[PDB]
Parts: sequence; C-alpha cells; structure tokens
Amino acid sequence: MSIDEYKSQANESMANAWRIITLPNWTVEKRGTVRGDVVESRKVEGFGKVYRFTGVVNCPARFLYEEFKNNLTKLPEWNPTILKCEIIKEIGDGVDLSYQVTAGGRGIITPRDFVILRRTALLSREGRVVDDNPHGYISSGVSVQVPGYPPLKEMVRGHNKVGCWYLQPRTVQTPGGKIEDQALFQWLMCCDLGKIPQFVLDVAFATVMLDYIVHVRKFVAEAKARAEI
Repeated sequence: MSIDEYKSQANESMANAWRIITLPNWTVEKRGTVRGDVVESRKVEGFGKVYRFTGVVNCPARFLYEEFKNNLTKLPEWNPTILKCEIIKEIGDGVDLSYQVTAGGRGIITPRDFVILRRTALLSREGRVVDDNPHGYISSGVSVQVPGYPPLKEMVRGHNKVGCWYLQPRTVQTPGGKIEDQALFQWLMCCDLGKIPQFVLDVAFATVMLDYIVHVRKFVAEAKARAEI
C-alpha cells in the first residue's frame, strides 16, 4: 500500500471508531469490580457486534494518551496480556503501523498476533481533529496487511475490524477536598474471530476487557507512587 492508502484507511478507521464509541443505546455484558466499570455491546451495521469498556482511571487523560502514543513498544513491560509490540513504520499525522502479539484469555480467545494501522489524535466534541484544548484523546486501530508480516503457521492472525482507546479528561474533588485530574477511559473492540456461538464470544471478550483494566490501574498507581503524576 501507498502512504495515501494507509493514511486514508487510518482516517476512515478513526472516524468510524469515534462515531461508534459515541453511539447511544448499548447493552450491558458484564460489570467489573470497580464502581462504574462496564463492558457493553451493540450491533453496528457493517461491523457486527462491537464491545465497549468504560470506567474511570485515576490519572490525567493526557498522561495515558502520551503513554499509548509514544510508548506502545513498552506496553509488554506493564501489561502481561501484551507479549510483544513493535513499530513497523510511522507515516505521519500520528499514523503508524505496528506488530502486536497478545496472550490468550477461559480458552476461547487464544494467543493472536496483529498488524495494526493506528491514528492517535486530539478530538473536538464533534470528532474533528484539533491541535490543543481537546474534548477527547483517541488512538484508533484497524488490522491491515503489511508485506513482510505474513500470518505465522504457529499463531492465529487476529483481525481488528474497528477499535480505539478514547480518553476524556475529568477533574474531580477527592473525599479529602483535593482537586485532581482523572480520565474517563473507553475502549472499543470489534474482532472477526470460527463457528463459536456469540454468547460464548460475549463472555470471553468482556472478561479480556475487564482483565486488561486491572493492569492499566496498576500502571497508574505505580506512576502516582513515583510522583510522575
């Protein structure tokens, strides 16, 4: 693919993720331990069943955005569900190609690898790209083919149809009266996985998404402890 085909597909994917993740009327799949954590699903025409995690993380949304944007290769260090992450190429406008290997879930979601086209951007409330004072920070992802990264015989090549991390900044008052920045964290995931029935898939997807947030929160709490935030 040309730079332009990839940049096009990254833009289209980012607009699709933003449109989806802010659609109304979702169904609850699974609640987490932490108050407000939820995995929801919806039918989306041309995607099928999409899943969305929502919950609050105790850090500035910019901090996490910058970690995801600038330190994607370090995700394995703090997230055990991510085995490997490598930047293939960075093609401008916060667009890049990456190779990622994920761990298995309950034995439904097995280890998989992915070739991911991402755009990371700051968005207005209307989903336009801004340079500053964002309404939200987004990192969108879609699977693509990159010559040199064929499917391996020893691992299932996953296909991410649409997905994103979407962070919205929040400033709250603590119980002690401190004012501190927090982030609403949303994650949209839509895969083609077989003939495994949908009800089996729904439990396995929601469980993966709830396991992942544990490691984000641990990463945050370690950052807080070390006065990085």
